Order: sequence, then C-alpha cells, then structure tokens
Amino acid sequence: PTTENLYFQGSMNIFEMLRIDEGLRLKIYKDCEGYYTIGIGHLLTKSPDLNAAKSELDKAIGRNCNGVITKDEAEKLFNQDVDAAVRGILRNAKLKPVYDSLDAVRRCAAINHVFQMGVTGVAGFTNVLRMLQQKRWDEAAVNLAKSRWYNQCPDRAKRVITTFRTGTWDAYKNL
Ligand SMILES: O=Cc1cc(O)ccc1Br
Repeated sequence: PTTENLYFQGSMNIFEMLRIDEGLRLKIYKDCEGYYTIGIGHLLTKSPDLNAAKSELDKAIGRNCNGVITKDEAEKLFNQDVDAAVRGILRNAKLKPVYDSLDAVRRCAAINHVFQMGVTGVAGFTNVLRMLQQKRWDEAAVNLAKSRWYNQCPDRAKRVITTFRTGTWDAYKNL
C-alpha cells in the first residue's frame, strides 16, 4: 500500500461509510423498498402517503420544508440517526456484548446495520450474532447474505457484509 492507501484508513469512519451506502438526497425520494426517505438514509415513515412523509420531515427538521432540506440539515439529521443507532446497540443486552467483542471497523459495520434495519431486526439474527462473537467471519457473512435486508436491496447492504467478512475498509475504496 502507498502512503496513500495507509491513509485511507483514517479517512474512513461510520459517517463516511453510511454516506456511501445511503447516498445524499435533498428531496424526499423512495428508497429501494419504496419507503419515503431523505438526506442520508433517513427513513421518514413507512406510510405510502407522501403527506405523512412531509409531515414527518417538518417535525424532524423543525421548519416548513415542503419536501426539501439543505446539506447542513441533512448532516444534522444524519448525526442524530447515527447517535441513535449507537445508543440502541449499547443499551441492548444481546447486541452490546457482541459489539464490544468486535474490532473498530466491524463495530462500524454493526452501527451501519442497526442504522439500516433497527435494533430488533438486527438482534433477531441469532446465528449471525453468535458467529461474529466467535470470529467466524466467513460464516457470518454467508448468513447475512441470506437475509431479506440484503436480498431486497443488495447494493445498500453489500459493502456492510464485505466489511463484516474482512474487518477492513476495502469495500468502500474506488467508488
Ligand atoms: O450491533 C449490531 C450488530 C449487527 C450485526 O449484523 C452484527 C452484530 C452486531 Br453487535
């Protein structure tokens, strides 16, 4: 690796990782599962009603947005969603011990997964959680690849699954 590539490690963190997986959109749009979304993967509501989604948006941002936000507002909402995912792992008696056993880069993949799926969805993956705590990385990844989370929307999940396999940032390189 060049001095370049050894530096890529310090450029990557959970915010840059989720930013690649979720993208950045300043107007309400439907994600791959058809849920209204905005910003960096902020799911507004699972209602098919755009009006509900606009309502959730104005609550979340605190102004009359009419479906559109700024980059700064997107980043603020993103930071809030990241903190919620972390806090949801740390208070959960099933997820915390597994998270504590992980290295720094797989801990980012765990926060990413909870950001995407929510706590109860992730904590339900009993086999994946035990494989990870036992450092059975290849099996954990194969089992994540069976999930509906990955299969209904592979492009948003694939790099998280690669990161659980390898504990490196390689899947985020060379976009
Ligand atoms: O915390 C979330 C999480 C998510 C996973 O897919 C595996 C392990 C953990 Br600890």
